[PDB]
Amino acid sequence: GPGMGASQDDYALIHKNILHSEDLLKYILETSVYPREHEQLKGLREVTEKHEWSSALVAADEGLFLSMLLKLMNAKRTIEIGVYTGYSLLTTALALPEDGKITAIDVNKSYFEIGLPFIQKAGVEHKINFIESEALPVLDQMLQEMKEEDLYDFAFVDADKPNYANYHERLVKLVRVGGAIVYDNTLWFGTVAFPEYPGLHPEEEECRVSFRNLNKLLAADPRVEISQVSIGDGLTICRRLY
Amino acid sequence: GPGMGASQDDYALIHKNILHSEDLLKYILETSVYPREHEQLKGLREVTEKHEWSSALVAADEGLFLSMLLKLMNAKRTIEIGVYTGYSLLTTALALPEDGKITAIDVNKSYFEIGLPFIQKAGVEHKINFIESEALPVLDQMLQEMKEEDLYDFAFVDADKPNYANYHERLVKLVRVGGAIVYDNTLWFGTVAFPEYPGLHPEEEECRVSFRNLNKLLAADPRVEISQVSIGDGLTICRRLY
Ligand SMILES: Nc1ncnc2c1ncn2[C@@H]1O[C@H](CSCC[C@H](N)C(=O)O)[C@@H](O)[C@H]1O
Ligand SMILES: Nc1ncnc2c1ncn2[C@@H]1O[C@H](CSCC[C@H](N)C(=O)O)[C@@H](O)[C@H]1O
Ligand SMILES: [Mg+2]
Ligand SMILES: [Mg+2]
Repeated sequence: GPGMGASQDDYALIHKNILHSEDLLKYILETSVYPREHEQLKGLREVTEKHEWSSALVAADEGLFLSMLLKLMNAKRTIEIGVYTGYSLLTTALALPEDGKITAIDVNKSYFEIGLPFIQKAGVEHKINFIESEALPVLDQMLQEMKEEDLYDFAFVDADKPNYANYHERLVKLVRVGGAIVYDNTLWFGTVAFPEYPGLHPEEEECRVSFRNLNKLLAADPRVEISQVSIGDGLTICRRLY
Repeated sequence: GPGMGASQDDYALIHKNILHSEDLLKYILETSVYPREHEQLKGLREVTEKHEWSSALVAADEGLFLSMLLKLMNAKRTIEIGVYTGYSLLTTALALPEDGKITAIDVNKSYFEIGLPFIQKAGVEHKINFIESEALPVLDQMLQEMKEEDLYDFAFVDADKPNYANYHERLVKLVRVGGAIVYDNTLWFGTVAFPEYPGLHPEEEECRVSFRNLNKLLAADPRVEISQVSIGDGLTICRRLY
């Protein structure tokens, strides 16, 4: 409608955690994450923590885990769907080798412009091709243009959660055999464990439903092998088998 | 501990979880783990769940994650410290290529023999060189014989938890540059988040203190990059930089 959309202040889940206690998550961040966090990632996180959609920001411990995965698999060409202010994007660009290439897709370039100065200061702007667009049309055009030699090593999916199953049908063809697709937020604040969950915002309830469907679909999908990981808000790593 | 020491019934922490919802952990297992668990892994887990040291068994969602890491990094030669009934060992042997090789070290061969029939029926016993011994003498001899061309790609450390920092000093020389060292249980039931934690068996208290010291050590160690991951009982992935 012409009015203002829902704000995260209208959401019921934003103060929820999947870990046992706030103290345990704080321990992980202070002990194992902040001492290992790039100065420009720390700056980007601190600005984003103030932003109207801060609850969408990828967790910082999850960021270091994505970095580790990219380095262990020697990824060099990646795609990111859902950029926001650029925390996972800057994480990825810092992790890739100097000639690494990232295709980054978001509908909102104004969000990306918040993180862009941090990306520039980190020296990794040259690795990023930012596409201001809804992701599905971009992915569908890639299916017509891209050749086998151009396939992606790694995909991070963190945009509009109800569309994940649709993204999957494209990305399992756009990531190479043996490549990885990582879907963020697949435990959705712990709500996926319940067939009914009271008092959610309609937009939060739509994601509870879509993630329960997606988690079943990925578990049954013979094109990939999976690992669901209780880090951050949950993520699911998919490895393409054929 | 399972190696030696007090019995499991003497411990306080065995039923505690790092996730705040038992429903959520069951959801992950029922949705994303059991449908993807090898038949022989299922049988080995079911017998081990009845064993007197069942609390030491690696979590099954953690197992799929270790498998994913091994495949994405194209591991071919690995070392395991702490075998118990062999769940992580079988997971690793199933993940590796057909000519992959595992060095498996445990003080108690009788535990390994509980799992061996499942490993044999899975057809991957041939990848495993089991060494019945304390781990520290084995690693010290390996530093005596190890050639650069034979460095391990991957190490899983899951044995006697107070010795991890000692294991680390050898493993950062026995794993290749860019190889991974994974330390299991680094969140120790969540107790690491507290400077004091009443109500623990003395062996459990010793691990709380040792993991608190280890987590600081790894976060400050310039020889590796790290990611601490809140899966299972917590684990820390280390990547050797030089
Ligand atoms: N259909 C769509 N196509 C592309 N981007 C979309 C989209 N729908 C929503 N988005 C974008 O997806 C982003 C999700 S938040 C992304 C978080 C970010 N990856 C981080 O590391 O913090 C938002 O910026 C939103 O604008
Ligand atoms: N000093 C030591 N050297 C080698 N093994 C040891 C050891 N101290 C204890 N252990 C062994 O380490 C094991 C820890 S439990 C290991 C769990 C196993 N990796 C799994 O996947 O389930 C026990 O079997 C114990 O016997
Ligand atoms: Mg997210
Ligand atoms: Mg363990």
